[PDB]
Amino acid sequence: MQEIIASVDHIKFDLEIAVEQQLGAQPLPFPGMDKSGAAVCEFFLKAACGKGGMCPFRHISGEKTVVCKHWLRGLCKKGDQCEFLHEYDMTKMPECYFYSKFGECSNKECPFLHID
Amino acid sequence: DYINFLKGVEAVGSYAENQRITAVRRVYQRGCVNPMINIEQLWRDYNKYEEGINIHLAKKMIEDRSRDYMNARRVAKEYETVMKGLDRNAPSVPPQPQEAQQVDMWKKYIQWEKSNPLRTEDQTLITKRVMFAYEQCLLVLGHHPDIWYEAAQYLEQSSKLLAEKGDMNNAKLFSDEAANIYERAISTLLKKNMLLYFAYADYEESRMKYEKVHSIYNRLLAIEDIDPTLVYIQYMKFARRAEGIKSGRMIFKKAREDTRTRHHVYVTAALMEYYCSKDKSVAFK
Amino acid sequence: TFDGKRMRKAVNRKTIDYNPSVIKYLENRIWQRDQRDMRAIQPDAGYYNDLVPPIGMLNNPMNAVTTKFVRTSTNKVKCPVFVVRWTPEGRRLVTGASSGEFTLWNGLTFNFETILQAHDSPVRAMTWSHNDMWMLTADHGGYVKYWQSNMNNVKMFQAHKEAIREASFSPTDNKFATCSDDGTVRIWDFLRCHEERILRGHGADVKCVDWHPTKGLVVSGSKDSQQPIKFWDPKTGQSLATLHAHKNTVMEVKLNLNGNWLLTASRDHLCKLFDIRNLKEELQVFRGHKKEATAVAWHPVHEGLFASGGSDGSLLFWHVGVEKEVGGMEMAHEGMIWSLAWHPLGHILCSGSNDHTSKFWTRNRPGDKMRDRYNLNL
RNA sequence: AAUAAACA
Ligand SMILES: [Zn+2]
Ligand SMILES: [Zn+2]
Ligand SMILES: [Zn+2]
Repeated sequence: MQEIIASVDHIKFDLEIAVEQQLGAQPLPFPGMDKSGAAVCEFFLKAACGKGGMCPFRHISGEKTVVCKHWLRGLCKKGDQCEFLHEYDMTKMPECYFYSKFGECSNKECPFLHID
Repeated sequence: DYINFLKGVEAVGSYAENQRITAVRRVYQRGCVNPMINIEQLWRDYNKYEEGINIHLAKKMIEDRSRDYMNARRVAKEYETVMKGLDRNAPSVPPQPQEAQQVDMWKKYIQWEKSNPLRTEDQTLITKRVMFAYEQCLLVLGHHPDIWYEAAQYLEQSSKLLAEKGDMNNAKLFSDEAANIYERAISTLLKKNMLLYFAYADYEESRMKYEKVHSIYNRLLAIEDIDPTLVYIQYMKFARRAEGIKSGRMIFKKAREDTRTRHHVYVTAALMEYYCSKDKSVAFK
Repeated sequence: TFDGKRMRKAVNRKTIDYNPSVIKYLENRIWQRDQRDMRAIQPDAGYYNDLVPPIGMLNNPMNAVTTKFVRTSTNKVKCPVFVVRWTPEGRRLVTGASSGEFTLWNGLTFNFETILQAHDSPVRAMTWSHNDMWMLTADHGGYVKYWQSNMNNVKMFQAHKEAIREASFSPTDNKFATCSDDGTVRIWDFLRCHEERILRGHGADVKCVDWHPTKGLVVSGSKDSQQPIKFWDPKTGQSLATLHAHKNTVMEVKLNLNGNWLLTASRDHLCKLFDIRNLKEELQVFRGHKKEATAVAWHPVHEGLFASGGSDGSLLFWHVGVEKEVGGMEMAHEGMIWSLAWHPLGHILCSGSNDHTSKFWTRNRPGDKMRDRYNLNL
């Protein structure tokens, strides 16, 4: 099980040190980007982050109750100015447009919400 | 005469008139690619037919096929030179001065169409034009074996050339056409001429249709006044080569039982056993 | 109109799934040591399990002769597609049309994923990076955009006062080159959008640009018969060489990823190999395009073989060392082929016409009969 | 919400 014999839980690697204070992440070019594939910056949640707009990692805001439908396929033009959420929790999806308006749905594995 | 006939066909309404316009246009577009004498006049009638139904759209339809016409008009002037020297009316006579001088003008006309004046990679457009050059020459000098032989060898050459570049269904179309031009020689004009049989026998061995070959060889043996001494050599030379030693001796069994046979098949058969089956005693017996 | 708001029935889709082939190779390569150890894919329809991707059969590159048709992929506005690229994930397929639209077509099962109004001009050029990060595009107008993987619109800039026709990219995110119809090849800074240098002295409109995968060589092709193929020197700006190859109008120029072979499409019915370390002689030419050869794409996991478009829509497949072509579609892809793009796994090929369509081409299945209208019309 | 369903 790899954690009885060669355990590494007591090691503070240089890899984990490289990703807390982010170890020299360059302020990203072209300010109309998306910050995609980037997780979060802990400098923004605790205090002031330091750089605004042109920053590598993601800046989150509150009052996002519905996850983004475009974002699942991998097409997020909005990025962090998105009015929708970017998690993977299967409880904050939109209502399905064809179950809410047009009676029943069509496909068998519709992820979107079906409420009555 | 087919342009004026389609105009003569009575059509009432608008859809049947457009059926007339479609039918006359198709023969126009096909005929203005074909090299001939009065190609400058067909295009002149083409210009007046396009302007005769719609002047505005005539400026585009003439222009869209004009560049291919300029290739067709140029090669038609190139086609005048080799065709003005030929006779195209002489009866078919086997060689006996002027006759051999006529052959040179045919071999020029064959190899000039082999030189591909319409420079293209499409071997089907290349071959059928050379095949049209072959069929015109077989009318005038059909009793010549070389014109029959250079016909189907060009088809055997065009068979393996189309077998490489993807066109597989048309490779066998020219391959059976290669047997067809050989068939027309032995059936229509040159029945006692041995050379076109063996070209047709060795073509079918190259197509590996070995059962067909024995029908070809025995067709020649049914002909009364030939010398089968040469044929039994080659019909033994097929059986050893394609079917084994024992199949060869069955042929040499048939060579002994034919009255017309002379001494040369007895020379060949002992050399077929010694050089191939490596036996001295059978070659001695 | 089309907005995903009206309901449609449930349908199963034509799937070309590489996953049962790739899984098969992983199970194979454990106990396979070579291709001389491979179990044969006997020609029957029952041997649909034993397909491995073209990495599985490095030997025998005739695997990837993709003549089996899959799916015409047409839009609803009917514009002729010019450039075709796969996302380097093999996930989708952005495609450029004359109205300036990027229709992202699916990969395993092809549907449609989104439309874009990218360019104000007909799209002419499209390349990704060596990592999946940045996509480069260009058009008839002179504008070059950067694109992400999620197709975000980035800062755009007028690279040329006349119509760009290509853009290829250095082995990094630092440098690339766009040639246009003013006749120059301008090599660009990636990040600053800064005009590094102009490579003048060419004569007429240059319509393709290649970049050598290591050595830093910009190769070009031309309509100008006096200066048809120019090698360049990107750091200095000087003409390194000149190669007189074609009678007219070199269309598309592609180098291998192994770094040796130049390949050149041209409007004189020819594709030609040039070893770039010996420009005095000439390798084999490729004859068989009955009209002009307008699009060329090297195979990814097979060096040696490539597909070659035609202006009659003829789609032919070649191989280095083999004189005549292997695959064949004639009067079959209808129109004038502008570009080709293999899937990253070299197992399914795309196309694109001057007619308004853009077909997809997978490998021939085992033991089927090619009675299809592309292969044998009978 | 910016093409989720873009169908033969
Ligand atoms: Zn931040
Ligand atoms: Zn989003
Ligand atoms: Zn639903």
